[PDB]
Amino acid sequence: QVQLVQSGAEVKKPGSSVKVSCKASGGTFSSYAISWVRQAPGQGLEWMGGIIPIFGTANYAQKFQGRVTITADESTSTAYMELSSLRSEDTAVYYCARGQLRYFDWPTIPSSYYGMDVWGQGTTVTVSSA
Amino acid sequence: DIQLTQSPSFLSASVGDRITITCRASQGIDGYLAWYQQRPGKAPNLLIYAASLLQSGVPSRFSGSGYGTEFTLTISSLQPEDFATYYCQHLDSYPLFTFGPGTKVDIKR
Amino acid sequence: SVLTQPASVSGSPGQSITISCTGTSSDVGGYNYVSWYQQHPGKAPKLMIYDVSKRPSGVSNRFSGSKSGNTASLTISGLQAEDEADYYCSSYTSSSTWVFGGGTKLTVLGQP
Amino acid sequence: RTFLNLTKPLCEVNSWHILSAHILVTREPYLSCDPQGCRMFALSQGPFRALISWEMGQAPSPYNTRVECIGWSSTSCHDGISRMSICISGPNNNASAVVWYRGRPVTEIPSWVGNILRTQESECVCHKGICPVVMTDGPANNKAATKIIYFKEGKIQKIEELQGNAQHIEECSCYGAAGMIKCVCRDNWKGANRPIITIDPEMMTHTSKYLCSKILTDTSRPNDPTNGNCDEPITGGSPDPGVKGFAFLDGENSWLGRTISKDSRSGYEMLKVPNAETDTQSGPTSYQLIVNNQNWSGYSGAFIDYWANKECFNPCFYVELNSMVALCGSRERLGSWSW
Amino acid sequence: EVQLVESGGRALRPGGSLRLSCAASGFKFDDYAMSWVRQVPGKGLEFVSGLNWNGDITAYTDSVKGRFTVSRDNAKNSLYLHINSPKPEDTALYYCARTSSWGDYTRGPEPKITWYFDLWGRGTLVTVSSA
Ligand SMILES: *[C@@H]1O[C@H](CO)[C@@H](O[C@@H]2O[C@H](CO)[C@@H](O)[C@H](O)[C@H]2NC(C)=O)[C@H](O)[C@H]1NC(C)=O
Ligand SMILES: [Ca+2]
Repeated sequence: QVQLVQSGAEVKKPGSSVKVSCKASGGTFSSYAISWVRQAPGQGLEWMGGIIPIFGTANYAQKFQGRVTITADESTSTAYMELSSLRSEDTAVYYCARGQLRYFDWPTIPSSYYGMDVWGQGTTVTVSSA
Repeated sequence: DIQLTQSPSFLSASVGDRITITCRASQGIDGYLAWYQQRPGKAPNLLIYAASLLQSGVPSRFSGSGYGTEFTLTISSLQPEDFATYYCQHLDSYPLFTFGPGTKVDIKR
Repeated sequence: SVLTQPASVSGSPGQSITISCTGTSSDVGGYNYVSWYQQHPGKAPKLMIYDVSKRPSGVSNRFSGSKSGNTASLTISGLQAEDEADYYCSSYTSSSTWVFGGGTKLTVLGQP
Repeated sequence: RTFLNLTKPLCEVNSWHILSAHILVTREPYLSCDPQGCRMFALSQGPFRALISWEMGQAPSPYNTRVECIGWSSTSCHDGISRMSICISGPNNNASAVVWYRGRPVTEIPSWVGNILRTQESECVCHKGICPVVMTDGPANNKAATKIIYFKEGKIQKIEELQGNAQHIEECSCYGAAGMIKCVCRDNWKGANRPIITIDPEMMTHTSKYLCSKILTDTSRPNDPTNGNCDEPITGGSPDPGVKGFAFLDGENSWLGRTISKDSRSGYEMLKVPNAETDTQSGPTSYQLIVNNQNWSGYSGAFIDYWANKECFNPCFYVELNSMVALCGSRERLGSWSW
Repeated sequence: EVQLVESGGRALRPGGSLRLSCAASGFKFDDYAMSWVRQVPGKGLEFVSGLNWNGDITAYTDSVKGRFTVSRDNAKNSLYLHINSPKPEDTALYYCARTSSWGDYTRGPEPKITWYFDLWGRGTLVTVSSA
């Protein structure tokens, strides 16, 4: 019933790499697109990345290109989300969301509207030197 | 919750005579019924299944009929090997595969 | 490009409040792929409205959506009890990316 | 007028399109083509189950309908001059198949194992009068005897036993192209990947194998394996043993339709997996969400209007839900405008 | 030819554990269901448990639902029935029966388990007494 469970809070040193997990209720990513969103404390949300494992297509936001990596493991139906070169401004809450893929075609605009109809409880990440 | 009572409980008949046995159920079970023969001190062997289909190896003197609550089995000609007990089994009774109480036939006195 | 929301809106119970979200033409105007989310403090965001003007499983009828040009409008008719939350507008862009609005704080008083 | 000849090829299709005094209890409905267009066939309860066929769109009412034959399992198609229908009637252990040709019975076929005789429950294909029909008798969760019966003018020309590597064959869907018929259907006993049967009415023969695509198209099924095999079946999934489906195979022009859920008959999607005939490492391209995961689905079948005024055949499909949807599109490509 | 051999059956005391083994020869082991049917030395046969070829579907009767284990090992071509928590009502002769199906054509998702027995065995005795 929980659909997605991520992990829990974590504190990391600056300059390191952070890895967060998203596991579905069922051990199968049939046609679901898994997105990863970030929310700063008390400001708002920020779309960060998305993955479609059936076609194996990974898309990232303009700001986070070259820093965020999203991978999928269909053996355990686990989505791994990784940041490298962590900075002090990386403290936020990261959520994994799921959506239903509608169409996919390379010539036209791919990765059809799948929305954010299912979310998770969230994972708090805090960057500090102590 | 389907009953299964078969009659007669005991019957004495001579060799090579018309012998028939009736198995009855509380409600209609379609053709989901089978008949089993067990000789004194022997493992039971299937005679007919689906209430009309004979087994590959069984002799052709065993006949079955019936569709609904009443099923009849008839032995064309009794034989020395035909003195045994008979059971009627229901098929669509997951997981309580009901067997018949048992009919025994012996040599007439 | 980031979509813009007014700032923060509020009103008395029994009134209808409209939240507007405007952006560019390549993300909002071109496609009818604008969604609306509501978030409470300490709670994960919930998909309030999907597909511009469609409602998910449940959702009170008071939430309505409309579109005009590059503007997406969410209307709440008769703000009843506890709709005070952070409301966000989201759009789908031509580059297969999702854009989130700045956010609007809808606050409801409890006593004069 | 003239017997149908499978000469026009099967050109590429990109995106599917919407095509679909009271109603009766209609179950197991499929679609069949004819020179007048396309009709919908369904089994109705009125112990006296009967097929009723009606025009596209119109609701089933006792004014524009016609009965083909009496039974609970059936198939039907057309050969260009006449319509051939097959029904199965009688008790379960003594089932008999009656064949109708131009509205009167012409042939009776008895059972050979005596355990529920069944047919493809879809349309058949007719080529120069030869109309193959696949029948099966025996256990539905074990080895069963599958035969192929070739009809012409309501009469038998050849009954031949199943060949190839197929292990269980029930409820098949057949489509004709370039003179060869391909039939795809359900492995109800062991496999989770659909078998395919190639029928050649020129040499009057058939062959059977499996689908080499790694994208399984049965419910239930496990997660898609890395190397889909087309010689030995792939076993797994619970609790559903299988569901009837279909698959169009023209090399690069291939389409596979399957339920969204891997365990339940909920939703329906399609994939254009290139070279579904032979490729074992093949992966899907064009996705199209036909039925969302929320509502229920059912038996899905394939039909082609061979009598179209085109240089192609323009395949089409139907998916059940209850109601059903009949869909097929053109070279127009997928986008936000498609549903 | 077709042959089923039973072993491991013996009299035992309440609260014990017993294992009954069945070996099949002369036919395709993995293409048939297998079940156990018991019979007290005075009355007729009674079904207890059974399973299909891969073990996905297993059947236990009402009286042995919580104390019977049924497994098959196709690599060794064997059938095993484990009886735990016995009662004085479980004194009978057990038969290992090869089980097939008839009329299992179901359109819905739920499989129909209609079973009938064709091949039987010699059986093993299981007596439960407080002595
Ligand atoms: C299955 O039904 C057919 C009839 O549809 C049965 O065939 C008839 O059998 C009777 C005697 O049982 C004969 O007098 C008739 O001449 C037969 N008719 C034909 C056309 O062959 C057949 O016996 C039935 N089979 C079973 C197992 O019940
Ligand atoms: Ca299967």
